[PDB]
Amino acid sequence: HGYTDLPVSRQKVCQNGTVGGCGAIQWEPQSVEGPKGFPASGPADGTICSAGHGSFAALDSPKQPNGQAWPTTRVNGGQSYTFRWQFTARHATTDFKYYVTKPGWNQNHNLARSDLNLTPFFTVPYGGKQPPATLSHSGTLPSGLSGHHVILAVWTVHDTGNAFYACSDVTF
Amino acid sequence: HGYTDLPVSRQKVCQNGTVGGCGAIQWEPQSVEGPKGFPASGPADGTICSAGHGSFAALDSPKQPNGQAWPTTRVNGGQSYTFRWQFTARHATTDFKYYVTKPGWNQNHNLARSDLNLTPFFTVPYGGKQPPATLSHSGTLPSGLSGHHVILAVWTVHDTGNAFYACSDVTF
Ligand SMILES: [Cu+2]
Ligand SMILES: [Cu+2]
Ligand SMILES: [Cu+2]
Repeated sequence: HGYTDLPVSRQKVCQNGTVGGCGAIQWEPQSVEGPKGFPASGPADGTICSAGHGSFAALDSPKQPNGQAWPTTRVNGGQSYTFRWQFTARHATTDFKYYVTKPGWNQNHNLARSDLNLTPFFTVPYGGKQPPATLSHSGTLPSGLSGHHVILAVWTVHDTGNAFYACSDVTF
Repeated sequence: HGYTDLPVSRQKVCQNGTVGGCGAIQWEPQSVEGPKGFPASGPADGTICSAGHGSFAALDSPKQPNGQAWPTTRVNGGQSYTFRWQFTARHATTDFKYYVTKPGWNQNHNLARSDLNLTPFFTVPYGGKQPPATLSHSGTLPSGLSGHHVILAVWTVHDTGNAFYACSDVTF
């Protein structure tokens, strides 16, 4: 159980007071768990950011619950960046993978595989080890992007069929 | 790292003073480690009880180093028995399997697959968990046997290619 707080994920902006109206997620931003094996398996298109949980469907919407744009973290393409997770349960881990949207992605529907560059821009094989409660690691942000984009962080848990999914809105 | 002390294994009778002349094993009865996947893979025939270690070859001999019979533990066929391991390192574990020799096995050469009933008489799937430093579990001894037999205990370590092998001489 955990989420990304750098770049801050939708579940965390719902918990932290930045976005109102998100429903159940606001009490448990750590809980966005779904099947592993993205993109071949894992949550269905349009339910990626909620990991398939109907109770967390606000996270999949292209807008925050009030219809305004999601808040974004400003980032610089091609620059190193600290990606950070906060965990409430530090499970043995297979890997962390980070994906970005493609130029021209559909910003007006729920995020889907067709919006994403499905080769991760940053991968951390983790060898079955247990992360610290706050894990910070450096990766290089993708180049060639401008404007609103989504970074999808996927944490795959060792000796399970599960992964945690965290969509973060960024501006390149 | 570990060995069986019930029924007492060859490496432990070498360490405990019961059998002299065994070489390096007497200082490290916990160390009889070889490839997993017995019987299809694992130590070669004639090196099973040493797990393939030339330095522990005394364990594979049909006699103790002085040429006398190995000491044996008297057991009753068809009766429940406490099998016990002592560990010096409590690794995450896949399983424990226990095998017995067949009637008419070749008592005059180094133990081989052809001497063994290769369906274990007792198996403990362990789910990747770490055993306690002393693990005792109950299994039913095979029936239909008399005289000198060998019980082979195999401890397979999770997320490795390795297992620990321990041959014990018994009398049915
Ligand atoms: Cu968890
Ligand atoms: Cu494991
Ligand atoms: Cu060990």
